[PDB]
Amino acid sequence: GKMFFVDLSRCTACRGCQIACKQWKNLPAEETRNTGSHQNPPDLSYVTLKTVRFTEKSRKGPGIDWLFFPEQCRHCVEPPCKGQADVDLEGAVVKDETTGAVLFTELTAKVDGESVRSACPYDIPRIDPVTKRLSKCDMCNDRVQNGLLPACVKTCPTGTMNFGDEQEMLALAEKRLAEVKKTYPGAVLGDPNDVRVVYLFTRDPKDFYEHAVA
Amino acid sequence: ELQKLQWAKQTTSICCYCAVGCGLIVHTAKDGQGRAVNVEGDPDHPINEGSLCPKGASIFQLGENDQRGTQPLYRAPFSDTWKPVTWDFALTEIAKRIKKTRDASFTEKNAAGDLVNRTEAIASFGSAAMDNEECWAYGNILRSLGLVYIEHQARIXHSPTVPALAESFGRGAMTNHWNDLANSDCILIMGSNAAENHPIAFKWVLRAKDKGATLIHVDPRFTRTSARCDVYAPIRSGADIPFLGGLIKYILDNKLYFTDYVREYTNASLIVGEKFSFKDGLFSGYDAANKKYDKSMWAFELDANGVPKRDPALKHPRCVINLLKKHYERYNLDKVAAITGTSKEQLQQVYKAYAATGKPDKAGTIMYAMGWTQHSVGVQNIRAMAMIQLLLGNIGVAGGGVNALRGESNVQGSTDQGLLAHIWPGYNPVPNSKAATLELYNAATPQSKDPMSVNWWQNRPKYVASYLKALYPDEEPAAAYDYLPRIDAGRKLTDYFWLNIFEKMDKGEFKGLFAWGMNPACGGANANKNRKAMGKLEWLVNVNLFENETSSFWKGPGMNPAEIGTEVFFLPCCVSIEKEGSVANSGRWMQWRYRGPKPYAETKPDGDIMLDMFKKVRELYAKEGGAYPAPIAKLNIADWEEHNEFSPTKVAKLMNGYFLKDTEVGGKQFKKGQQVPSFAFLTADGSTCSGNWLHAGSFTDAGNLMARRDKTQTPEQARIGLFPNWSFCWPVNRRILYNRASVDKTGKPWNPAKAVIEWKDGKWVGDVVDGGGDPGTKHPFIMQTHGFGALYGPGREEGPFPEHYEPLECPVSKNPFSKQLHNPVAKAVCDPRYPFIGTTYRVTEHWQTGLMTRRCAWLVEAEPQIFCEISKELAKLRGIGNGDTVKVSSLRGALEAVAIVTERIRPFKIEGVDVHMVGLPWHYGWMVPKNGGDTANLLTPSAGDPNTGIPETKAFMVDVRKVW
Ligand SMILES: Nc1nc2c(c(=O)[nH]1)N[C@H]1C(S)=C(S)[C@@H](COP(=O)(O)OP(=O)(O)OC[C@H]3O[C@@H](n4cnc5c(=O)[nH]c(N)nc54)[C@H](O)[C@@H]3O)O[C@H]1N2
Ligand SMILES: Nc1nc2c(c(=O)[nH]1)N[C@H]1C(S)=C(S)[C@@H](COP(=O)(O)OP(=O)(O)OC[C@H]3O[C@@H](n4cnc5c(=O)[nH]c(N)nc54)[C@H](O)[C@@H]3O)O[C@H]1N2
Ligand code: SF4
Ligand code: SF4
Ligand code: SF4
Ligand code: SF4
Ligand SMILES: [S]
Ligand SMILES: [W+6]
Repeated sequence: GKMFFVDLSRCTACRGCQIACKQWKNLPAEETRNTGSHQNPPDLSYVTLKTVRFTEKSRKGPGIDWLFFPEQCRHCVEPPCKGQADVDLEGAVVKDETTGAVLFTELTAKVDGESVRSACPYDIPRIDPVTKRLSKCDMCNDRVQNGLLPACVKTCPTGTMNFGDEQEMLALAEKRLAEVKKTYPGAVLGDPNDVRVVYLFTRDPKDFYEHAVA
Repeated sequence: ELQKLQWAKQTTSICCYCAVGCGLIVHTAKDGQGRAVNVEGDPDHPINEGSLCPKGASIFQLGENDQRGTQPLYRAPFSDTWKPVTWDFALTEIAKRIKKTRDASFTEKNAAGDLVNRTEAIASFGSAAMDNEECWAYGNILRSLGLVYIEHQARIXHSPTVPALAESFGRGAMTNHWNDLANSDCILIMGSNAAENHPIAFKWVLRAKDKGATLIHVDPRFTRTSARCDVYAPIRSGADIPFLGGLIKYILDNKLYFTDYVREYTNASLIVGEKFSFKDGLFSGYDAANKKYDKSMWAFELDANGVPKRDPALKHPRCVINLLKKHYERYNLDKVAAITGTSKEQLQQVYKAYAATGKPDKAGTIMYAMGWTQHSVGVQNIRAMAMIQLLLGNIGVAGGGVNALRGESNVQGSTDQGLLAHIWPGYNPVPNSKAATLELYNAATPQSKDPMSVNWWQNRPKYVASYLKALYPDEEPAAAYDYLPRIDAGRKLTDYFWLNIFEKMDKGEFKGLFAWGMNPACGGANANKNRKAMGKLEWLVNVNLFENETSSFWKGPGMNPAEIGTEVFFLPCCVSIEKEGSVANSGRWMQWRYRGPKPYAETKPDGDIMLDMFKKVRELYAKEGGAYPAPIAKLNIADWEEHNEFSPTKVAKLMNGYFLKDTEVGGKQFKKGQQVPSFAFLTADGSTCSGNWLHAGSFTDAGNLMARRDKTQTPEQARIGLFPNWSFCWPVNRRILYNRASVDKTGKPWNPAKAVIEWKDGKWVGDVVDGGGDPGTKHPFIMQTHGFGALYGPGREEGPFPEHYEPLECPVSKNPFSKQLHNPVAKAVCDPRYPFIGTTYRVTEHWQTGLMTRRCAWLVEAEPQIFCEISKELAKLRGIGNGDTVKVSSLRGALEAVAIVTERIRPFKIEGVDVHMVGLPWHYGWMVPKNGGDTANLLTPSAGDPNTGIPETKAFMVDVRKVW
């Protein structure tokens, strides 16, 4: 199986990943407006599989702690979205044996979309108001099967985004956590045993986003 | 197989946005015979390794964009609509407007009776966005037509760097390169927001941190850069020289300078003449009438042979080093902390971290861009950085340098090709009216009598002659010299620059303007004035990707098309990935890129547009005659084309240069037609041509070195990441400039673990040595007259040492360092109705005026509207909530924006009073998108200064009010 390691201690919020995801799949842009934040789109949607969340936290001295969170499906080892949906119809949500990708299919139009979102501990699935299909991050599974990095990983300039075989990436996450703690002592890995997208947070994960961790 | 990329042809390209120079891979349908289907990063490129920021990553949406121009448009006087027209009509009628204006305006001799052979009724803006071969051909077209008002982007962001660093080191360029940042032990980012504005640079900055480096950001605002640095130090607007002067004092007081480096490789030991002095904020030789210095008062004491005297013991009181100590003793931590608003504790931390790189085996680098230098002392800011780097021995070494970050993908190149009013290609000055002959021109170059001083600029006659042979190969250089226009020696140089072109335009003194690859209706300070001023043109040519606020100024806000008589031609050019050519990145890497998809609809490359346009002028002159036809008719354009179109390859070969006959040079035989292998083999006797001497070496008989994609490195090359077989950098593939300073006088590196060059058994190993010669036999700064890195720099208008002169006018009345408040060699109103300091800056997702990126849905998606960033303090004072609509106003204009209330902005304490800063992006404009907002340059002033000619876009007075 494959895995992402996302070292949020290196993120510049360039939003290369957000754009590259849409370029590869030729996704449409949403209608957005500025409501007092650089964050946009404000949320994941049927047409937005990844958005970078921005959070400002006061600190003592000059400046802030500026927290950035490029959100995506965690590609859970034991996916609750699939456990749901398999109630209505098997084949709506499948798991790739080789990569470990969790994949939504066209049959998601036939299941209870709203229910499948609720089952997700990370609040990831989004519904098309018209066709009722569910969408989310698909791990760029076709790229991965063809020996390419996922679009968001390849584009990333800082080394925030990492991808590879699960043992290499777990070994990398443990090694990096130790190094990162020398600068950020309260650094933690997010649900490292449950998921295939392992975020390193510089502090309390919920500071980055309320569903940062399960 | 991936279906999306199956059946598509794969070509390489280079990003069309910033000067990092990231590599792309382009997939084009029908095995190259259709449209682009995908654009992403080139995994093999050594700078980005496949990475792209959102601008680069969205180039597919830029190129395959249905809002792009499809064909020429024409707008008749007083009309209120565009009329589509053929290329034939457009280029024909433009050639006639050029000829009609030239014939009526041309002046062979000025009033004083000197030959000038020019027209002053036409001006040109642009552009750093064109390929290097296009920039070169464009400048030579404009000058063959007799123009002198030739400017582009470089005036604003590049032009301060060139004399600051030239004075200091002998060249104006960024000293190191992007990959080299990874070798630094301490990175000081000051006057730069590199994480947002040069994003792939942070790949290498963070790798420096991984190996133990300290990252420091010094900025008035907390940015996405600041978020990833070890130390964020706030600084008050315009307080940079106090900051840097305190660091110089700290270095001297604590003896953290690199003693051997300073003694041997800087001008520390040189004896300054007794006529030098400084008192109460004024140097000696001040003329209070003319607001100017007599700089001969700053001259060195010369020995019997005309060489500046030296005390290697550094004990003589008039040694540069002793005068330096004296000058900066006023910059104590207490005074500096008060004015900068940086706490003493943080100053000490920053000074300690950075001055530690004064160790021989530690390296510190400074990264700056345009942010901090938009005023009259910007040159002296950069001088201070250079001086610090020289004291610490950081110039010439891996992980060191002054990394003056270039803005646009080819601003280095566009400047290199002389698209500013004062320079020809290769930084040969444009002659003034008193340089009556070529011999007089060549007479101005200073000579050295020091045998250890290479003084390379003595070769200038070879370069000027070779240039003239490139344009006019059937003429003797001395004769060809008379074809090209000359500026008036009487006038101040700034009369020919950006800001004054707008001033003259407003007085109705221009007939025609080229707006070639620029959007001045948004990019020029004081937009309301410029928009009105453009209505006093007779014709306007806009060459551009899309319709924009410049092309269509005549139907802009408040404008009545029926009252505006300007005739406008819009010519749609093609995007970067639809053409072949080179771009020179910030580190001087000259990188070749290839055509992927064919031009969209009936768009053309700039090379074809300009060449076709010139040919029509050439035809008109051949059949009608007219004003002094010779410069046009004799210009060598046959070297510029192949198979009936502009040829990037052939122009590049001409720019490199070739022998016009069998020639012996430097004890080598050369046959006629051979490519010149380096600028060392150029001649002044007509044997050689070369369009740009800097390019000599880039395209030899061995082929196009700019197109090399070879990652082969020796161990010592790979350790610091020189990549010498990847593309080509001027000069002659020297990746790190001044590298002779990186070794002792036996040729042993100061830091063996990060060697740049090394003397290994008879030769230099590593980088290409910057100046030939055995160890210990040459001074290391070969482009300097005297050979030394200049701590003391007496060629600068403001004085030989940087000194704090307040660039903020309105909130300040006293200078704590002297009795001289403002720059004494340089009319702000300060109307009390505008109490806040407005500033403009960039975000990661948009480009320049936003002309390009406001057309890309994914970038608008992330940043859809103009905003105004303010502190919680100012929000409370004005009763503004996060996300409210606010009105920002000044003496010059007004606009609306969305408020962003953030702790990332804080008040400044200036002379006991809280002063609030107000931040705007300058990426917006009325044409597109819906509800985006208009340019922040509605608010900015256009009163520059007679030295720089730069408007103040970083500190200008505004008010902010809530709207409902
Ligand atoms: N995303 C993006 N990148 C770009 C561009 C773009 O439009 N968008 N444009 C490119 C071009 S053409 C250029 S010239 C470069 C310019 O690149 P930068 O110079 O980095 O650009 P800015 O954001 O205008 O200014 C940089 C910083 O200077 C700070 N600053 C303002 N006043 C002062 C001062 O008095 N002192 C100090 N120390 N800092 C101060 C601002 O707060 C800001 O954070 O960027 C290039 N790269
Ligand atoms: N208030 C304020 N004003 C500023 C600045 C600031 O910081 N604040 N920054 C200043 C600086 S440093 C700069 S660089 C200027 C920039 O000002 P401009 O250069 O006028 O800005 P844009 O036109 O947005 O720059 C991109 C242009 O490149 C064109 N282009 C792209 N590719 C090609 C091509 O192949 N051929 C041709 N012919 N055109 C092409 C696009 O059509 C577009 O017009 O703005 C300056 N003005
Ligand atoms: S591309 Fe990398 S650095 Fe940029 S926002 Fe995404 S994860 Fe962060
Ligand atoms: S994060 Fe949610 S949508 Fe993604 S696999 Fe897990 S349960 Fe399913
Ligand atoms: S892995 Fe692919 S689908 Fe998932 S966020 Fe990244 S680019 Fe988008
Ligand atoms: S804009 Fe600059 S950093 Fe971003 S992809 Fe292009 S060259 Fe690289
Ligand atoms: S630029
Ligand atoms: W610029």
